[PDB]
Amino acid sequence: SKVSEQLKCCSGILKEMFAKKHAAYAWPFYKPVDVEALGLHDYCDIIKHPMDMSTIKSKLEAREYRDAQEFGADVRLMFSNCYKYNPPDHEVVAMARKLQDVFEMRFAKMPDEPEE
Amino acid sequence: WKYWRKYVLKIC
Amino acid sequence: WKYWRKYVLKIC
Ligand SMILES: [N]
Ligand SMILES: [N]
Repeated sequence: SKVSEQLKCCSGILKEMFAKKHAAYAWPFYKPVDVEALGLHDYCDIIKHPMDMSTIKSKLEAREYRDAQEFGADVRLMFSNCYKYNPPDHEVVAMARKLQDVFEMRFAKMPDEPEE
Repeated sequence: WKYWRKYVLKIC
Repeated sequence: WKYWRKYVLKIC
């Protein structure tokens, strides 16, 4: 079905997001923000729905996304959390933008009917 | 600090 | 920052 194949494409996009060639800016997003290890006493005040690439992977494998647009929304929640929490000139914001640039171009170009 | 392999980044 | 052959360089 178109949905199952578009989800497969989403896995492939996430796999590229994890690949070495994008690591220099993607890596802050590989895993949940460890608020305790980092001592971020204000993170949970500001970010009500944390998201990261490993969690998105787990949700795809547990079939939690109805379709590619629910996958995309979680990817964009990731980036939004980073834009919301950090100062706009912070290194991690630029890093999020560079990774978002890759994600948006791949996500936009995904076939509308990949099963065909 | 966040860490991944040879990379580090101050978030706090 | 990145640990890169002795150096520690800012690539981000
Ligand atoms: N920080
Ligand atoms: N950087």
